[PDB]
Amino acid sequence: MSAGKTVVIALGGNAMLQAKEKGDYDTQRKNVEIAASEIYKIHKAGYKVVLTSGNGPQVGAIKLQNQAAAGVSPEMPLHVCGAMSQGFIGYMMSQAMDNVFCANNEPANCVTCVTQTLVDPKDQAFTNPTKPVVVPSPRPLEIVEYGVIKTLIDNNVLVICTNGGGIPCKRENKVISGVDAVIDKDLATSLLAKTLNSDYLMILTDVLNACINYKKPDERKLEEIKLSEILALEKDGHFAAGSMGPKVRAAIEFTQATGKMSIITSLSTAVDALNGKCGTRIIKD
Amino acid sequence: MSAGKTVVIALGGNAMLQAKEKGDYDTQRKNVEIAASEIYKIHKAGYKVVLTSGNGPQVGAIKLQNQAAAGVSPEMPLHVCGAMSQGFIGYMMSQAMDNVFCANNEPANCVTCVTQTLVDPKDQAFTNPTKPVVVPSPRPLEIVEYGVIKTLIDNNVLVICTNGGGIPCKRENKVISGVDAVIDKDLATSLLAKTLNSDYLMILTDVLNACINYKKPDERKLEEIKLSEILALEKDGHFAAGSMGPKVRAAIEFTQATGKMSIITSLSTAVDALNGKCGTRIIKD
Ligand SMILES: Nc1ncnc2c1ncn2[C@@H]1O[C@H](COP(=O)(O)OP(=O)(O)NP(=O)(O)O)[C@@H](O)[C@H]1O
Ligand SMILES: Nc1ncnc2c1ncn2[C@@H]1O[C@H](COP(=O)(O)OP(=O)(O)NP(=O)(O)O)[C@@H](O)[C@H]1O
Repeated sequence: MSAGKTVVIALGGNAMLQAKEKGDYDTQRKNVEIAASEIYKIHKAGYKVVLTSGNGPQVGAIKLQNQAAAGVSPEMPLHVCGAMSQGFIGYMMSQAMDNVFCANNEPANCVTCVTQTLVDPKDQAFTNPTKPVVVPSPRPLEIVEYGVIKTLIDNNVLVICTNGGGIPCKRENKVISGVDAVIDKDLATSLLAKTLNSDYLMILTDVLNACINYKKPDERKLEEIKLSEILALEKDGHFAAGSMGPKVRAAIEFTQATGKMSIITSLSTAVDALNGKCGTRIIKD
Repeated sequence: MSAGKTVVIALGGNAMLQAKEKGDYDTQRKNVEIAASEIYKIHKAGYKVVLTSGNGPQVGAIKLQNQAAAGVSPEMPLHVCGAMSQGFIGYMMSQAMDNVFCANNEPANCVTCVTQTLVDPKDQAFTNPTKPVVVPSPRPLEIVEYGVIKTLIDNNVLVICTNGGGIPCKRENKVISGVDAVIDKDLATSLLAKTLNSDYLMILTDVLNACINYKKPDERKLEEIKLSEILALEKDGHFAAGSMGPKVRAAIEFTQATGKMSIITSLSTAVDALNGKCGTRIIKD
């Protein structure tokens, strides 16, 4: 209801695929349902929820489909593939969230918004690509649908958006047009959440704590931790540029900007980390 | 713009494709641009708008790729293809819409919602496919996201949804799951329009008017017609079940339920029909 604080939640790969699980519909559905049970608890606890996710495996599969049917069907550019993946992913999360609602005798009240994320065309990353092949991962500037998203949470709708970090776009002399690229879903969710001026940013992943000296002897799992300690641990290089790196960067940005707690944890214990009982919680300088 | 009347607008195939055009992204993009101009005028005129469309060619192209690559990537079902066509199409309309707002120096305020539509899973169509090769077309019973759509127009947001008629679904024992149909985009929009209790239902196509004796020596283009008169015209069988039939069905039902007017016109004379100056306009007795 209306009284509730807002928490912005970024699901990871494990909301749809477990390690070595294959990309079929029913397998992914089962994962989302499970994933939706954890989320419902957060909404039941009285929190206002905005859901986000990644789309890597899903958009890759679509792009896999568009390339291998090229002779029988026109081949869509990456950014459009991104788009079909939002309908796909959105659909699933929409459906599952409604089903967990009804299961609890609460009338369904959530939706999925196609989302476009503007990026700077003059981004360095256009000129030094990454993961497949070869493709930019530019910083998110703006969530184009931000305004409607705020309207929806101001009305206590459970909003699902930015799945995959948003459809990458640019605006040049008043024209938005899609670009061929990908955006880190976590940076994108930091972006939304600070604009929303949210009360929390949660990044949900498969590990229950960020660590330093990760997979190593003197390993240490981060718990509740101050902004300055994590800023220092980051330049120390503890976080991997392809996994944990963006997340911490995501959490650090949002906490720096709003003073509000950001959280990294297992999808399986989301509510506990909110209640203070575990997970890496970055708090305020 | 909290003062404007509401018009539910159902776009047709030509929002994205002209006679014998190729299902590629740029060919459909620029078609959508053209529709977006027409729509903007309506919005500029002061009306609240809900935007709908069909998806046949697009879901078809998607359903096509999923089989052409069923040996590289896993093959998705019909309703998930639907959810993919929705992301993609909604993407195009979203971006085009936003671009035309910017071109008029007006701040963007538009959204595409992923949409589900409940149907009875033992509808007669699951016993005799019969929609254009002939396929099913079950009767739409519920737009799941109705509540959020309602909310979104109450806030004067320009809402795009039920693209392609909505992802076909059904709800057994508190569980919504996807069926493998396609819904008539016009019936579905009639449902929404009358649930929203809109001031207008408008179905935009590639002909200026519904006719009787179509393409036949004594062809009468219908203009402004009371509901009783068009009921009796329909029963006689002037409206081919492939094309105009369900459009008139949709108009009739909407007007029978609300007493407000429905419309069938060409996409580019939409504002004129609203100004009473043309097009088939069905009204109450
Ligand atoms: N310093 C670290 N602490 C904890 N885990 C780490 C660290 N560095 C790398 N990792 C790994 O990062 C993994 C989680 O990130 P990741 O593989 O990207 O999953 P995800 O982000 O939830 N999915 P997705 O959003 O689809 O990319 C963990 O399983 C760890 O294996
Ligand atoms: N009695 C009739 N009067 C006028 N047009 C008719 C009639 N009967 C059939 N038609 C045709 O129906 C066509 C419109 O419907 P249709 O061909 O299905 O396109 P659409 O419904 O606008 N697209 P979509 O949203 O993808 O289903 C017109 O172009 C007419 O050629």
